[PDB]
Amino acid sequence: PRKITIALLGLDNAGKTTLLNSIQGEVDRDTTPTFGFNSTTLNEGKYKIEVFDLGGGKNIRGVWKKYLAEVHAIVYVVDAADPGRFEESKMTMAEVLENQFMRDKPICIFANKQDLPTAAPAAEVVKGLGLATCRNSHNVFPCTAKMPAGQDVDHRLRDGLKWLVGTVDREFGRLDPRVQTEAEEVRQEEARKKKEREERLRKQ
Amino acid sequence: EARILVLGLDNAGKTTILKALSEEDITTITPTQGFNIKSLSRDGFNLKIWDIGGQKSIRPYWRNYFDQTDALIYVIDSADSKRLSESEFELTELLQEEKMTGVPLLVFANKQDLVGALAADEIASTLDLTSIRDRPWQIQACSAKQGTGLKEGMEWMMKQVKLE
Ligand SMILES: Nc1nc2c(ncn2[C@@H]2O[C@H](COP(=O)(O)OP(=O)(O)NP(=O)(O)O)[C@@H](O)[C@H]2O)c(=O)[nH]1
Ligand SMILES: Nc1nc2c(ncn2[C@@H]2O[C@H](COP(=O)(O)OP(=O)(O)NP(=O)(O)O)[C@@H](O)[C@H]2O)c(=O)[nH]1
Ligand SMILES: [Mg+2]
Ligand SMILES: [Mg+2]
Repeated sequence: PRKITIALLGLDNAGKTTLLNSIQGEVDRDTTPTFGFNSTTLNEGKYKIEVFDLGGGKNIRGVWKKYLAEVHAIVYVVDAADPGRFEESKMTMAEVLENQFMRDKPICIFANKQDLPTAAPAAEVVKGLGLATCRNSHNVFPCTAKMPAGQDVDHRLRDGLKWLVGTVDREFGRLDPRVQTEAEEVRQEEARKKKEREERLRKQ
Repeated sequence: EARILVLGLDNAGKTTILKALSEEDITTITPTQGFNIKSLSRDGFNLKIWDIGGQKSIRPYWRNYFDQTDALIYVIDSADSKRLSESEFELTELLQEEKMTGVPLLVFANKQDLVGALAADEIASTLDLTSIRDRPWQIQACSAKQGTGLKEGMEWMMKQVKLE
């Protein structure tokens, strides 16, 4: 069984953590903002998926870059019901895709909060994120991460995961050795300039 | 009952936080010696906290209070420049500790009310938090002096505790 690594990105309040709970069937959990790291393992088909749940607030989202070398793909979540933020999300997503370690990796976009009256169609999200000129394979799934109490989770959550897995899968041959390598590189520089920082208060 | 460990460099603001969460007066606070028990009732749990000093001579005695720890709260002076690296080394030593395995980490980035106070994301980098893979962690910017951030930090912590 292959292991792949996925990052949950997208602005704060988009619904990353909630979607992560729902897709596991953990329905009655409520959520607080995320300001750090949180690993979670899922299974889809013949793949075992480790999911980094990260914060997207202004004061923590600059941390994303620290993880990108270790990932095969991104789940990018957008509050489709908050078009006032599409532009911010667009910049933010563009900046991720322009990262060296993001080449050739697919993005699964969730147009979340389709329950809300202001939910923009999956179509307007496309234009809003400038996906036509994007340089990565992508797909968009409208969804409702927070279904009402006593109702099944949105099946479009696993549909999107399935597509992302399928896409990583079709390219697993060149992508995975690339990720194992590049994650090792980043890991060892972060260690070495820690070693410098560490025994540079040997100072006594 | 949850066994909650609260550590950090001396002057980081451990006691001031603990007292603020306890609805007590913080106007005159003293550096801490010995091992003072604090009992917080929160979400139908009873939190057993040792309030401990973070002076260099006290730190080796930290090791004696690690057992069946349900959560680790770590306090940083966000506005104290030169001591940032010293704080990192001590937290690193803690996360290497065996009885800390899989223990949720809450970092209180304290004294956000001070000019020069680092933001969550730079603290996360200077403390090498972004290298962690084996535990869940929050960095919660806060000001014990002004009573901001504390309830939010504990809210996350209590979620991780009640999950287990
Ligand atoms: N109506 C509606 N509300 C939703 C939906 N999904 C999430 N929410 C709400 O949106 C808010 C943010 O959820 P959350 O999962 O914490 O977002 P996040 O992206 O993880 N934020 P952060 O990046 O700060 O951790 C919560 O109040 C949550 O209940 C949805 O599909 N519909
Ligand atoms: N500006 C500011 N000062 C704070 C804040 N919290 C605590 N302090 C101050 O920082 C100093 C040290 O606080 P203290 O609570 O003793 O820290 P400590 O970690 O308990 N020290 P020790 O390890 O020696 O017991 C005191 O002057 C305290 O009032 C805060 O949020 N803002
Ligand atoms: Mg979240
Ligand atoms: Mg003290």
